[PDB]
Amino acid sequence: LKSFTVEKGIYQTSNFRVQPTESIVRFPNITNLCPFDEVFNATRFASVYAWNRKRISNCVADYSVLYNLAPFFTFKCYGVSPTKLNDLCFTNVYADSFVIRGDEVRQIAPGQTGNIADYNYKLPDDFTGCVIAWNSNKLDSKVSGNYNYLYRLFRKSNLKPFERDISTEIYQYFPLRSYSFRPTYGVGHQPYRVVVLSFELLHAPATVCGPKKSTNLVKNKCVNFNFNGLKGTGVLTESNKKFLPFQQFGRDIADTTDAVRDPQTLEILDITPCSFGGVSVITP
Amino acid sequence: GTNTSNQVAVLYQGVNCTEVPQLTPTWRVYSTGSNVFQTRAGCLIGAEYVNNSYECDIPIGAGICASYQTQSQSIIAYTMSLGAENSVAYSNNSIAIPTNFTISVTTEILPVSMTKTSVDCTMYICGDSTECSNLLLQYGSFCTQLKRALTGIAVEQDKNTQEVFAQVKQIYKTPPIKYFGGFNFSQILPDPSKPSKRSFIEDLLFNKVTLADLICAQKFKGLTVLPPLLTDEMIAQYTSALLAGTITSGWTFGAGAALQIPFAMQMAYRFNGIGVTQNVLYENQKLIANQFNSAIGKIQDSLSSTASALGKLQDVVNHNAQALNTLVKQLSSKFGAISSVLNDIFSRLDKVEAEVQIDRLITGRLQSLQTYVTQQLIRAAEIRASANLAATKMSECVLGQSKRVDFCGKGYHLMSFPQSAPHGVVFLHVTYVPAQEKNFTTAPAICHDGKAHFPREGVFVSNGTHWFVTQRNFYEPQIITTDNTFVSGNCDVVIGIVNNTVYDPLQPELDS
Amino acid sequence: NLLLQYGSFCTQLKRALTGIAVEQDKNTQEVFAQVKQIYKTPPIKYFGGFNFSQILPDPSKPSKRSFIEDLLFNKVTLADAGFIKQYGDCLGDIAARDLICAQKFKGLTVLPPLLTDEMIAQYTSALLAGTITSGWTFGAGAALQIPFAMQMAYRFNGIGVTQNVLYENQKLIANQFNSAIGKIQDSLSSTASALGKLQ
Amino acid sequence: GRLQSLQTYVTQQLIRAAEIRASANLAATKMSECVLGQSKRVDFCGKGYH
Ligand SMILES: *[C@@H]1O[C@H](CO)[C@@H](O[C@@H]2O[C@H](CO)[C@@H](O[C@@H]3O[C@H](CO[C@H]4O[C@H](CO)[C@@H](O)[C@H](O)[C@@H]4O)[C@@H](O)[C@H](O[C@H]4O[C@H](CO)[C@@H](O)[C@H](O)[C@@H]4O)[C@@H]3O)[C@H](O)[C@H]2NC(C)=O)[C@H](O)[C@H]1NC(C)=O
Ligand SMILES: *[C@@H]1O[C@H](CO)[C@@H](O[C@@H]2O[C@H](CO)[C@@H](O[C@@H]3O[C@H](CO[C@H]4O[C@H](CO)[C@@H](O)[C@H](O)[C@@H]4O)[C@@H](O)[C@H](O[C@H]4O[C@H](CO)[C@@H](O)[C@H](O)[C@@H]4O)[C@@H]3O)[C@H](O)[C@H]2NC(C)=O)[C@H](O)[C@H]1NC(C)=O
Ligand SMILES: *[C@@H]1O[C@H](CO)[C@@H](O[C@@H]2O[C@H](CO)[C@@H](O[C@@H]3O[C@H](CO[C@H]4O[C@H](CO)[C@@H](O)[C@H](O)[C@@H]4O)[C@@H](O)[C@H](O[C@H]4O[C@H](CO)[C@@H](O)[C@H](O)[C@@H]4O)[C@@H]3O)[C@H](O)[C@H]2NC(C)=O)[C@H](O)[C@H]1NC(C)=O
Ligand SMILES: *[C@@H]1O[C@H](CO)[C@@H](O[C@@H]2O[C@H](CO)[C@@H](O[C@@H]3O[C@H](CO[C@H]4O[C@H](CO)[C@@H](O)[C@H](O)[C@@H]4O)[C@@H](O)[C@H](O[C@H]4O[C@H](CO)[C@@H](O)[C@H](O)[C@@H]4O)[C@@H]3O)[C@H](O)[C@H]2NC(C)=O)[C@H](O)[C@H]1NC(C)=O
Ligand SMILES: *[C@@H]1O[C@H](CO)[C@@H](O[C@@H]2O[C@H](CO)[C@@H](O[C@@H]3O[C@H](CO)[C@@H](O)[C@H](O)[C@@H]3O)[C@H](O)[C@H]2NC(C)=O)[C@H](O)[C@H]1NC(C)=O
Ligand SMILES: *[C@@H]1O[C@H](CO)[C@@H](O[C@@H]2O[C@H](CO)[C@@H](O[C@@H]3O[C@H](CO)[C@@H](O)[C@H](O)[C@@H]3O)[C@H](O)[C@H]2NC(C)=O)[C@H](O)[C@H]1NC(C)=O
Ligand SMILES: *[C@@H]1O[C@H](CO)[C@@H](O[C@@H]2O[C@H](CO)[C@@H](O[C@@H]3O[C@H](CO)[C@@H](O)[C@H](O)[C@@H]3O)[C@H](O)[C@H]2NC(C)=O)[C@H](O)[C@H]1NC(C)=O
Ligand SMILES: *[C@@H]1O[C@H](CO)[C@@H](O[C@@H]2O[C@H](CO)[C@@H](O)[C@H](O)[C@H]2NC(C)=O)[C@H](O)[C@H]1NC(C)=O
Ligand SMILES: *[C@@H]1O[C@H](CO)[C@@H](O[C@@H]2O[C@H](CO)[C@@H](O)[C@H](O)[C@H]2NC(C)=O)[C@H](O)[C@H]1NC(C)=O
Ligand SMILES: *[C@@H]1O[C@H](CO)[C@@H](O[C@@H]2O[C@H](CO)[C@@H](O)[C@H](O)[C@H]2NC(C)=O)[C@H](O)[C@H]1NC(C)=O
Ligand SMILES: *[C@@H]1O[C@H](CO)[C@@H](O)[C@H](O)[C@H]1NC(C)=O
Ligand SMILES: *[C@@H]1O[C@H](CO)[C@@H](O)[C@H](O)[C@H]1NC(C)=O
Ligand SMILES: *[C@@H]1O[C@H](CO)[C@@H](O)[C@H](O)[C@H]1NC(C)=O
Ligand SMILES: *[C@@H]1O[C@H](CO)[C@@H](O)[C@H](O)[C@H]1NC(C)=O
Repeated sequence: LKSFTVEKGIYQTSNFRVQPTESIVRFPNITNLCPFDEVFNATRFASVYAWNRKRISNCVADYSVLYNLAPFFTFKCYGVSPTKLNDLCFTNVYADSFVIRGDEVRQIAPGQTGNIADYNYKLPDDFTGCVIAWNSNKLDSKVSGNYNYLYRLFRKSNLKPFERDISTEIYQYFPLRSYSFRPTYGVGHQPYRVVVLSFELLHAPATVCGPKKSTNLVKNKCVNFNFNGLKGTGVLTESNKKFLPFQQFGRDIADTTDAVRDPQTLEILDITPCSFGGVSVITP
Repeated sequence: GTNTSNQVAVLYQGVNCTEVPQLTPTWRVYSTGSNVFQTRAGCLIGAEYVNNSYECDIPIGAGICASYQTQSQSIIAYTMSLGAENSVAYSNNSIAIPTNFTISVTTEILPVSMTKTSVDCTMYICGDSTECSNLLLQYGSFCTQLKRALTGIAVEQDKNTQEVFAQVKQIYKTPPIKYFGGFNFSQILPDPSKPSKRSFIEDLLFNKVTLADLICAQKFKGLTVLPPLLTDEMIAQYTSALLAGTITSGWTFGAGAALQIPFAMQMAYRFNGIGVTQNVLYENQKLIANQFNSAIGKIQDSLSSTASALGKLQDVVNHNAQALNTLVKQLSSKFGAISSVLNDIFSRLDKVEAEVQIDRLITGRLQSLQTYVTQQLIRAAEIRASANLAATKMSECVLGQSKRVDFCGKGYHLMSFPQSAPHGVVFLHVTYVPAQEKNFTTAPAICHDGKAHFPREGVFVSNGTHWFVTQRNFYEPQIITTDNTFVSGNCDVVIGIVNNTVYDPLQPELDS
Repeated sequence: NLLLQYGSFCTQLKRALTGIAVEQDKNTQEVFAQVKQIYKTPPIKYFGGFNFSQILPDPSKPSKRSFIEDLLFNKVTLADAGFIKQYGDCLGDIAARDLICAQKFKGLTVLPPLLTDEMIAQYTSALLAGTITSGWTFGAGAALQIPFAMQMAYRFNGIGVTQNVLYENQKLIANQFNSAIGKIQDSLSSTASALGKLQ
Repeated sequence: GRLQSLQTYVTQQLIRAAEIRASANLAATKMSECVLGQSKRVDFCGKGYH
């Protein structure tokens, strides 16, 4: 009341909530490691046509290995901050590794137009993913030019994003050009190894989790829980809901997750928020 | 209704009929039809215009309505009918006097209070989140004034119920002998068979309202419903006390202590209050009691058959739920952020740029909560304006006999009986209606000996040969004497005066 | 596409405006449609010397409104509001810039009322005919016919004045009533600011 | 900004609708009690005895 004197009556003061007791971390128990070492440490990168589309699944992704490597040019991420990538879990991670001159590295971006950016592959505007670059002059640049790599300069139609349309016919001039990577060129004319990671944040049972360790299950008590990156506080009870085998989550009217499937055992847990209410003070 | 048929007419509003037939709706079958009609509201396609007089079924506008009729069933459009044409046979010396009456008990339904709600700001806006609760403190004191407004509405609802129902000071009760002058009151007096001592009509009114999982789903969002102060048994006890006082004491329990009186004499004084002499009831008491019992049975059959008359209370049930289900369903909105779940924004973004996304969600949910509080305040003002009228009708018609025209039922008011209902009150208005008209020839005054004779109360009428004086609201001819007439002036002033002999009762007493 | 993410604001604003639009027609029906049958006056217009020719409907008018109703409709400069202006030359650039065409282009329209003025005038005509030829009897039950002088004497008897006063001063009472009706007509014709509550 | 601009208009229309409904209820009461019958309430329908 912002007063030192309280009159006779009933006054609503605050709200009580049952505080959680334990914190639960829950994750699938895969132990395999990513093919990241088969991507960044590749002996010879591909061009924009072969495009090196690599699927990553059933892995315990440790992005801090990229943090322990000093030689990295850019680590620019959309949708997910790079420092929290170990605290999330992803369904399938797609890696695209290629070599492009340093002038056109900035061209490859969603909503950015260019020659390589439009004529080879676009990036969609809903791209939740990261791009990593490195100036690798030691291996990609060769004496008297590196003529193995071949890139587009002219294409009649702007391609739909993530397409592999390859054509070598003469357009209406031969539209393909070898960039002739030399070690004596300027900074803008140096080859760059660029790897683009695209992840799907869906409701599917995810496989590419972080290095977090799962704990035991606590039922019928107000606890903090973490199911594959889904954080919350509530009571996990046994549910009689008949989940279809393709379904993972269950949602309420207000688009809130109220039923979950455990990523280790195949049981279904109902999440109910802990007991709360208002507090009224009855005084003379 | 989809229960009846599936035919559909389409009204293009404000569009000339030569301009409606690309198009944004994919369907086009109801834009190039063969039943195109032009109204002032727009172009109506799919309904055939018939030029007959019907009352309005589905209102279109500008005097045009629509309905579904066997014209073979189809949707027709017409001009709405105001009513049956009548012509009063006015004349210089013609009057119409009712020779019979009827007793009509009608039903009036009034909302009194609505649902008292409480909203937790922190659980609705953030929901088990610490950093959102820390960020919410920078927005000032909006939650305190929202809680203050909801507390004011919640106090005002109990004030409305206390003002309407608690107008009696002592809880009266009827004697176990239930002979109230031949009138049957068993369908409104309380029944001890039910665990909650309500009447038959009160039980029907409680069953005809579908008053309320949705409640458990909105309970988890910080949206709670407070119980009312007065339970339904207490409201039933108030209505029982008012009914017992009105039956066994008349209007005298409103002015002070209850004064007992037989119901026949009380109801005869109710007739005397509306300009009908009290011998009419003492000559037609059996007929009046039978008509009252028949009207009570008709109300029972109407309430058991059709439940669509209680919609004025049902909206009070509806608007207090439909406004809540919207408030839950606005937690799924993103408001330009990346997600409608705050924990994903916390676990996917760092603290530099997550707060920018979280601020849009906080502002959108705060705006939605303020919108809900504003509509609740407007609806509370409307409910209070209805409850004041309900309290006035209880004070002036249950506790007395109103002379205001059409305030309590059509006709001359005699009685009213209150019944409780979910979030409201129901008045059974017992009124007097004249029934069987008859034509008579009238005159303002009568020349007896060169002096005008005006009636004291009643109307001078003629049956063709003789002249009598009657009451205004009932036909009862009597001999025109000097007792019921008074003398003023001579015969040369009044327009329409007639010649008749005024009897003198003193002259046969001199012949003894 | 960006507005689709903001939720159900548009639905509840449309619901509120639809509720207001229904409530206006309910108000008009509650006020004017109190009579059951459309009564009409007899063709002879003698009512004990009282003159009702200025409030009874005029058959010469196409809208079937009375003289005082014509003055009341002339004093209020009601806009067309766009339900009259349904024509497609509002789209074309004609005349000058119009506020109704601009707010029609902005998405703000006006719906017509359910009851036209030719029906409100018929309700007021029926109420006037019932009040004149039957008194208070048409409010309760059937319309009981009564001479107007006897009805007015009973109106005097309702306020504590005996009924011989009217039968001795009927000509003076009728002349005072006609003079007062003419004074209302002159006051409404001279001054155009009397209806500001509607304006 | 435009959504707030529309909500303010809707709220003011609701308040004016409530005021107009109060005036319409008063007009209905005046039609029922004064046109359809004689009134004994002082200064309800005109100054003087109605
Ligand atoms: C003013 O208006 C009221 C109604 O608004 C009239 O009351 C009715 O009057 C009629 C005629 O007198 C009654 O009809 C007759 O009733 C007789 C028995 O009445 C009892 O039973 C009825 C149910 O049937 C109860 O409702 C009632 O209260 C009584 O307890 C019957 O025996 C009569 O039948 C005869 O006529 C019929 C044709 O109608 C024949 O087929 C039969 O074979 C038989 O010969 C008849 O039905 C009526 O009951 C009254 N109603 C009520 C509720 O009492 C007033 O009469 C009227 N007053 C004036 C002065 O006009
Ligand atoms: C209800 O009852 C009243 C009164 O009873 C009727 O009103 C009139 O009543 C009188 C008699 O009661 C009728 O007779 C006429 O009286 C007139 C007035 O008399 C004065 O004037 C004469 C001179 O004319 C004096 O001698 C006398 O002393 C009075 O001072 C007379 O003027 C009439 O004269 C008739 O005859 C002469 C010829 O002698 C003609 O020149 C006249 O024109 C006239 O025709 C006559 O004597 C009188 O007729 C009644 N009035 C009417 C309008 O009829 C009411 O009529 C009655 N109501 C009904 C419905 O009948
Ligand atoms: C009940 O009250 C009504 C209204 O007062 C009486 O009816 C007559 O009403 C008219 C006007 O409505 C009175 O005025 C006369 O109007 C004539 C018509 O012209 C007007 O009306 C037309 C439409 O009909 C308009 O288009 C036009 O512009 C005019 O406004 C005029 O021709 C008359 O003029 C004559 O009289 C004047 C008097 O000063 C002379 O100077 C002229 O030279 C000319 O001869 C007149 O102005 C009319 O007076 C009313 N009649 C009477 C008898 O008063 C009802 O009669 C009344 N009923 C009862 C029972 O009291
Ligand atoms: C209660 O108060 C009323 C006033 O509201 C008195 O009634 C009469 O009122 C009128 C004014 O409205 C007075 O004058 C009228 O003048 C008109 C023109 O006549 C001229 O010529 C005569 C004769 O020379 C003069 O007396 C007059 O002053 C004018 O110069 C006439 O047309 C009027 O007639 C109207 O009134 C009579 C009733 O008086 C009706 O029957 C007629 O049909 C017509 O409508 C009138 O002459 C007049 O002076 C007032 N009357 C008197 C007697 O003074 C009431 O009289 C008053 N009552 C009491 C008890 O005081
Ligand atoms: C590609 O090859 C390089 C070179 O081998 C890999 O870099 C090295 O990866 C290891 C992870 O196994 C890093 O971790 C550890 O560092 C500590 C301290 O330096 C050391 O004591 C451990 O024995 C271990 O090496 C290591 O820092 C990192 N760098 C170097 C210079 O050794 C890289 O992981 C490979 N894969 C990719 C995708 O780049
Ligand atoms: C009281 O008397 C009046 C005056 O007669 C009645 O009004 C009228 O009654 C007649 C009689 O049936 C109704 O029919 C009409 O008859 C005339 C003449 O025969 C005829 O030309 C018409 O075509 C019509 O058939 C008439 O409709 C009715 N009303 C009017 C306005 O004239 C009245 O009915 C009587 N009331 C009672 C209760 O008896
Ligand atoms: C006042 O009205 C009530 C009903 O509105 C009357 O109560 C009814 O009285 C009858 C005979 O006394 C009861 O008996 C029979 O019930 C069977 C069904 O069990 C029915 O099919 C028969 O037609 C007959 O009605 C009836 O149960 C009873 N109803 C109730 C609800 O209690 C009461 O008698 C009336 N009072 C007076 C003084 O007339
Ligand atoms: C690792 O996960 C696997 C499955 O992903 C577990 O193996 C079985 O999981 C099903 C799932 O309901 C259980 O019903 C079986 O009882 C599990 N088998 C055994 C032998 O336990 C496996 O248990 C998990 N291991 C750990 C250490 O959590
Ligand atoms: C639709 O209206 C009908 C009455 O017109 C309701 O009742 C049904 O009537 C039919 C016709 O004889 C019966 O065969 C059914 O058994 C009745 N009941 C039902 C449940 O269909 C009917 O309830 C209405 N339906 C809806 C959804 O309102
Ligand atoms: C709205 O529709 C009506 C009815 O078709 C149009 O009225 C016609 O207009 C033309 C030219 O103005 C006339 O030759 C016709 O005689 C009119 N028909 C009738 C029945 O009056 C009206 O013009 C249309 N509105 C617009 C703006 O074009
Ligand atoms: C892909 O799409 C383009 C245009 O959208 C079309 O011309 C082409 O034939 C399609 N297929 C391949 C293999 O490029
Ligand atoms: C009424 O409608 C019918 C058919 O639609 C038509 O023949 C008749 O002329 C119409 N009458 C009037 C008065 O409009
Ligand atoms: C009028 O009533 C009287 C008294 O009841 C009676 O003598 C006379 O015959 C009646 N006249 C008619 C025409 O019915
Ligand atoms: C009487 O009635 C006739 C016709 O209904 C009417 O013309 C006349 O004005 C009335 N009054 C008198 C006094 O004749």
